Amino acid sequence: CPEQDKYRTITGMCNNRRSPTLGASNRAFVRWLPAEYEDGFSLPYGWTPGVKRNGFPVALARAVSNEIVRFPTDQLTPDQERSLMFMQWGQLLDHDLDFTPEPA
Amino acid sequence: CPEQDKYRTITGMCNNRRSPTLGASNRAFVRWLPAEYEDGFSLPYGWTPGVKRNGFPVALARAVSNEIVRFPTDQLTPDQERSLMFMQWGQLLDHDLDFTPEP
Amino acid sequence: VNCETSCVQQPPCFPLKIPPNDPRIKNQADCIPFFRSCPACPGSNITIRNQINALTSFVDASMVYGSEEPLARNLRNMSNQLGLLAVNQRFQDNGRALLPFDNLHDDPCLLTNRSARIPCFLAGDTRSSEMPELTSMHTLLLREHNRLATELKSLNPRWDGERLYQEARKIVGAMVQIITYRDYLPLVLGPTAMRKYLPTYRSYNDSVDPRIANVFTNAFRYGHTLIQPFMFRLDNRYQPMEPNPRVPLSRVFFASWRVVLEGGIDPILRGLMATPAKLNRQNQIAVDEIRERLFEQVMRIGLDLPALNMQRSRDHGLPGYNAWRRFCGLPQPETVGQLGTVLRNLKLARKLMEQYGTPNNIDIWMGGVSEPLKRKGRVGPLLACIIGTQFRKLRDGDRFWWENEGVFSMQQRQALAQISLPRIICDNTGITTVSKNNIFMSNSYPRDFVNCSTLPALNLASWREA
Amino acid sequence: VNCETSCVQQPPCFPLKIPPNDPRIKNQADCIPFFRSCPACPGSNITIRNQINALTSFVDASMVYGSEEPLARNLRNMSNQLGLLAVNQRFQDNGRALLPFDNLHDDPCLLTNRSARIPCFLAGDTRSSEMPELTSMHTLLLREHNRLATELKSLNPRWDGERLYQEARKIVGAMVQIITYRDYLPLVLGPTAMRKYLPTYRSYNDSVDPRIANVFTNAFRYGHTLIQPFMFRLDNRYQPMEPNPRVPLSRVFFASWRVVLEGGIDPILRGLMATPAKLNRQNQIAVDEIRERLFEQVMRIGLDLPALNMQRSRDHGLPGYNAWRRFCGLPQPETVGQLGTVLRNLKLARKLMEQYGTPNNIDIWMGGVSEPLKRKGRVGPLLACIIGTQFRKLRDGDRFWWENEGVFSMQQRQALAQISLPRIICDNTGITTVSKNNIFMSNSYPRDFVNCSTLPALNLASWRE
Ligand code: HEM
Ligand code: HEM
Ligand SMILES: *[C@@H]1O[C@H](CO)[C@@H](O[C@@H]2O[C@H](CO)[C@@H](O[C@@H]3O[C@H](CO)[C@@H](O)[C@H](O)[C@@H]3O)[C@H](O)[C@H]2NC(C)=O)[C@H](O)[C@H]1NC(C)=O
Ligand SMILES: Nc1nc(OCc2ccccc2)c2[nH]nnc2n1
Ligand SMILES: Nc1nc(OCc2ccccc2)c2[nH]nnc2n1
Ligand SMILES: *[C@@H]1O[C@H](CO)[C@@H](O)[C@H](O)[C@H]1NC(C)=O
Ligand SMILES: *[C@@H]1O[C@H](CO)[C@@H](O)[C@H](O)[C@H]1NC(C)=O
Ligand SMILES: *[C@@H]1O[C@H](CO)[C@@H](O)[C@H](O)[C@H]1NC(C)=O
Ligand SMILES: *[C@@H]1O[C@H](CO)[C@@H](O)[C@H](O)[C@H]1NC(C)=O
Ligand SMILES: *[C@@H]1O[C@H](CO)[C@@H](O)[C@H](O)[C@H]1NC(C)=O
Ligand SMILES: [Ca+2]
Ligand SMILES: [Ca+2]
Ligand SMILES: [Cl-]
Ligand SMILES: [Cl-]
Ligand SMILES: [Cl-]
Ligand SMILES: [Cl-]
Repeated sequence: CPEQDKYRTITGMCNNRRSPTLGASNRAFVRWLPAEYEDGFSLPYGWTPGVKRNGFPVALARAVSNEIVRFPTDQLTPDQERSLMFMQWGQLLDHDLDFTPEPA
Repeated sequence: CPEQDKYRTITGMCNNRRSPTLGASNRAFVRWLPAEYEDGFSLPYGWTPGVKRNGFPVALARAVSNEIVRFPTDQLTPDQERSLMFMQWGQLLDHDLDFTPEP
Repeated sequence: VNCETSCVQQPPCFPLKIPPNDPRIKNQADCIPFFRSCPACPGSNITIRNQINALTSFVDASMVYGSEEPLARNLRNMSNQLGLLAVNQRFQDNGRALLPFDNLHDDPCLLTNRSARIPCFLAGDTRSSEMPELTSMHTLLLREHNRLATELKSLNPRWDGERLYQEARKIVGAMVQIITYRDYLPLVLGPTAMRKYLPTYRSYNDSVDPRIANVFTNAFRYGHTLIQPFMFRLDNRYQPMEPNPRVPLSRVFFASWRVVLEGGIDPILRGLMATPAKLNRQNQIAVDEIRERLFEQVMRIGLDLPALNMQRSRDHGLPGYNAWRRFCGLPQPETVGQLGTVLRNLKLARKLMEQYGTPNNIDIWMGGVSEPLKRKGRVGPLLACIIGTQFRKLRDGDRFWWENEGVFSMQQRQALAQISLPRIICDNTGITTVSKNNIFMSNSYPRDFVNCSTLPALNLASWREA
Repeated sequence: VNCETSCVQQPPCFPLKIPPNDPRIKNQADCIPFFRSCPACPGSNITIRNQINALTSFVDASMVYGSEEPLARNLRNMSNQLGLLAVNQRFQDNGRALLPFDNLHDDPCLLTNRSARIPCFLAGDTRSSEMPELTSMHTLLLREHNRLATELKSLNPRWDGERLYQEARKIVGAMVQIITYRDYLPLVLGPTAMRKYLPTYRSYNDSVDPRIANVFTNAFRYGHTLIQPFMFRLDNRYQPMEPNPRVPLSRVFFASWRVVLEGGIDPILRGLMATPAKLNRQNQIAVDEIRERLFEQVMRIGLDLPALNMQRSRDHGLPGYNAWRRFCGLPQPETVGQLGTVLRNLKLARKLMEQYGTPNNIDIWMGGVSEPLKRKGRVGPLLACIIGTQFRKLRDGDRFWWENEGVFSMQQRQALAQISLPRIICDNTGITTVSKNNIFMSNSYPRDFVNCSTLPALNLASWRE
């Protein structure tokens, strides 16, 4: 890192001088809790048929969605205290903060 | 991880059921602080000639040892309240806890 | 294997299986496509698999300027010394700048309307064309940069392009920080959690880790609960605009042609200011436009975003509801009864137990959005904790935080405190009537609206160099 | 490579360069060899480089039983159903078991005595032959396991090999835990930090991360300040024992021949009990046997352990003194005078500053062992915090912790509280007089010694099915 800068770098490199990559792009996320995988290190829960998580069957993501998230569109409730702009800024902000690449 | 067990596995696998590798052997150390490398991710301080750490020249490890740690053996102060067995158990215990492999 | 077309579970595909009696997908041989996130350390069996963030975590408007040199460069107009961002050379929006087009190998925007032939936009972040509402915000910020750069030029004629770009970028970045922390986060978190997780700034702390935590990439997805099933466009009188004032969202994804060929960003920005968000409710969590029909127009099948959210948390090896509760210092319900108390809702608790068997296993997103919302906020205690914690690190751990001593002058800080998203909208569009502060609250025209003339502009005087 | 013989800085080599006017190494083109630790993710330019732990973090006597399945089998005696650990077939120690010999490709022990041709030992951990005092401790634990399995066999004739092995292994693991947390840690940390970092055990908490922290592999090296420059060997009378009563440490490293051919483990165990540790003092930090002459007999040049410690912390990307202070909630001295206050030693502070320019840059080991010692502890506030924190995690995060419900029965727990290192030495050696509890404090014969017959044996009755 230069001894003296003036503006952010593009990648975030050098924001933190002691540990220059912190907040920089194309680095691993930090973890706040240790990861929990079927095999403890890489396979996601739901990967192997019949393999329970912590004593119980893993529920299909789609199924939870069907049973808990689904609702009739006509019941929709307008927020009397939030504009749609409140939604949109969240997504714009999300996109300043993280993007998780996956394979093409 | 088996649903019921009775003894440790040899490797430490499965001691923690939710995260079965924790404390198991041949895994990465945990960090309590982000690491500090000359290049931010890999090279050790003192690697590149002239590259300063946080605004100051990196001190040769051997010089610090020479200038700070070195003393005359005949000045040695025996510990009146500790046996040499206190040193030894520390090493033995260390060797229950961590070994960092190198090439 | 191709995760796009195959339902075979083979790295790197982790496809969602279909339950019996699914309301939409009747074929159980079918699946919802899913690629596992890239591993930080490919192949390792020594390292606990982790995922990658391609963006700078700092709130630095990298969604405008990019997060990598080559791209940041391409986004810049380098035909001159005006420090501008490149704008579209083929189309304009009532005389105003649009985003340049990108040159994707597989352009999904082109697919949304074959004859229109409008490709996706090129911006700091790759998702700018995801929905036109998002595109309009990106386009707004682009305009503001160049507007800023044009003013500065007038003030400091001797400033070269590099200097003009940086100074304008530095301002846009602060604006984003200000809107986010002054105006937005308080309405996400509520005043109580706001105090708790974001106490009064003091100054830069170089020991605060600014990285995005893996769990945040899922918890900040709470936003999906706010999504309306239509894109809403209004005219200059804030009335429904023709053509098609209420497009189902399933027909706006990647539809950049609507911005270019159906009236630019004005009608969309007005739609955003004067239409209410969806309210998250324990039996009205997220709409079928994203639950049944995400990206319908560009994928072999329609996606379920909430389900994806949940599969993604498993892919990322995130602990369950209760571990996070514990992390946050919140009680961890063990029984259906105890969960009912946390949720003030025994029916939902029952449904969750029926799905998961234990609150230990509830997926963080699902658990997050299930909790009753905090007063004057739009998340429960769990998500407020996770979200609040992240943003404090981004603030206290950012050496270029706008209030940090030495970054801006005192006078520049005073000038900056004057900015707002509504002003920014007045200065870069044909819209002359906008939301009252707070823009994220105001949602009823004309009750919550004012004339642009009532709002003071950003005063760039203190940027003058002798 | 070759890190053993080149001074070219080429990965994985990271040799220590020699300062002008070094007191030992006059060749300015020479250097002290050094290998960077293996990366957890080799090659990656995405993950911040990190290092690997080959061992189980838990206090489970893995240095006795091994941390990997194949090794753990090779360590077992499987000719029968007695669940014993393999013992040496070539030699015995006045009729007591010795560790089996290993079968190394490149064996350093052989180098310490050409004519003797005695190879390194084989144990749970590969460092067992590093010094005969360490070797003696391993051997001690080897016999104790066998003693327990043997006694369990009498109690429970129907138990097969696997059962006796596991049951004895579990006891040994519990002893290590008890000696460590009951007798050892309190004397490391001092009573204040003992209470702060190791409050009374409640029970297993499965959200407590038991992994070893990178900084710990470096900070626990405080022990190096306790090392005496000789190996002391005493006789049944606790008098200096011929032939060589005081062997310079640079001639015991990897000297497995001394154990096999110079009297076994008793004289070495007596020397440990009745010789004081070195005391760490701010102008007497570590001795030249380890600083000038480490592994002298088995390498082209003598190593400098304290310098190694510091090169290793940089290799590991470890933050400096002040960051660690801050981590621990301790004030961070910015200036020489402030550093002088923290150390209560102005001279030392000036030396450190001369070397590092800023207290932010002081290597963790150096800064850690520089702090004045806590009352009735042997580390300062910084090291106590790091050390204390690590051991609380190993305890609270260990599902098989000896006090954890379901692990042992109530009466078994009661019986285990009777164990002591002195007793273990009485049970597995020819020594009949040993140290008073606390063995780590007692160090003067005969003031601090008792007859073995006064110490109660571990009662195994409640292990009977
Ligand atoms: C803990 C501890 C380590 C780190 C072990 C690991 O994770 O690998 C350690 C290191 C070493 C090293 C490696 C030097 C390098 O970094 O290149 C050597 C050569 C060595 C030698 C000796 N040590 Fe030590 N040390 C740790 C702890 C302790 C303690 C704690 C109480 C004592 C005592 C001790 C003693 C000795 C020793 C005595 C004969 C030798 C030789 N070690 N250690
Ligand atoms: C933050 C955030 C993410 C994760 C960012 C990252 O990749 O690190 C996210 C994810 C997604 C995804 C990916 C789903 C998967 O895991 O496969 C899609 C397809 C998607 C789509 C839309 N989202 Fe979302 N989302 C994040 C945050 C938000 C917020 C925050 C308030 C809102 C609002 C929002 C809205 C939308 C949206 C609107 C048109 C679409 C389409 N997203 N997101
Ligand atoms: C089991 O041990 C763990 C760890 O020592 C305990 O969990 C921890 O509890 C603390 C206090 O509630 C949590 O601290 C909190 O952190 C959040 C997030 O930063 C912060 O907002 C709060 O101010 C608070 O400091 C900590 O995160 C949490 N750690 C983990 C890993 O979950 C847990 O309480 C213990 N269980 C029992 C019964 O003692
Ligand atoms: N990770 C992710 N993905 C999305 O779409 C998929 C997408 C990825 C790349 C470019 C365009 C579109 C999102 N939409 N909103 N947030 C998103 N996050
Ligand atoms: N990491 C480490 N290293 C040592 O020596 C080097 C050594 C490594 C393998 C086998 C024998 C010797 C130690 N001696 N005491 N603790 C040690 N830790
Ligand atoms: C660069 O700026 C000039 C002046 O504004 C403009 O004419 C030109 O179109 C710009 N180039 C791009 C790619 O936007
Ligand atoms: C595609 O764009 C053309 C040109 O604006 C428009 O007339 C047509 O309706 C669009 N396609 C659809 C399906 O709307
Ligand atoms: C900087 O933040 C860290 C992390 O929370 C903390 O240790 C330290 O006390 C903070 N310093 C100040 C001055 O707040
Ligand atoms: C195994 O045990 C038997 C009986 O105690 C003993 O004779 C034999 O030598 C042992 N083998 C090893 C390798 O220790
Ligand atoms: C090697 O060991 C033998 C005993 O076999 C001993 O007589 C001799 O003195 C030793 N040699 C050295 C150099 O210590
Ligand atoms: Ca950013
Ligand atoms: Ca162990
Ligand atoms: Cl996380
Ligand atoms: Cl660490
Ligand atoms: Cl173009
Ligand atoms: Cl043998």
